This record gives sequence, C-alpha cells and structure tokens, in this order.
Amino acid sequence: DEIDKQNQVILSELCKQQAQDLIWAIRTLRANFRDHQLESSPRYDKIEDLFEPL
Amino acid sequence: DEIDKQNQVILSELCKQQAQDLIWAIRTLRANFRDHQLESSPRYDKIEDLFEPL
Repeated sequence: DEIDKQNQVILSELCKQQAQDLIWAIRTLRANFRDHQLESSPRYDKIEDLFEPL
Repeated sequence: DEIDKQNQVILSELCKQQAQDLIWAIRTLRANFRDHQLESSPRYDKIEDLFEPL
C-alpha cells in the first residue's frame, strides 16, 4: 500500500548496513585462502571450484 | 581488610574468563603469521625477534 513511499523506506534500510575495513578484509581473505580447504564429501560436491578463481 | 576471604573473590574473577576455540586460534595464528610483518622503524626495534621462534 502506498508503493511510491517505499523507495525511501527501502533506501533507508540499505543505507544502514555497516562499513567494512578493506585492508583487514583483503589481508584476511588472502591469508586464510592460501591453504585451507573444503573436504571432499558429496555435500561439497562442486563447491571448491567456485572458489578457485577467487 | 579480611584478607583470607579474598582467595575466593580472586578465584571467582579468574573463573569468569572466556573460553577460547583452540582450532580457530591456531589456524588463525598460523595463517596470519606466515607472511605479515612489522615495520623496521625505531619503535619496533628488537620486537620482531620475539616473534621469530613462535
């Protein structure tokens, strides 16, 4: 109801989300992605190849 | 004042410290200590050699 007033409300919820330190984030990703691995069961059947280009 | 009753009070404060997941802790230490380094300024003199055996 009153759809046009929802652009502002959805905007107000998108603007609340927290900041991310990009230097901690990339140094953490780089360090923890160097070795650590997902295990070769059937649950993880194709997942490890989404994370190989990254 | 009333010193002997302080054994229990100091004991009650030591027993409140939080638990530490040892698998997250060691995998984090190992990963983030593989490359990352301290500066070679004058403040950080002789510090980096405390962290070489570790």
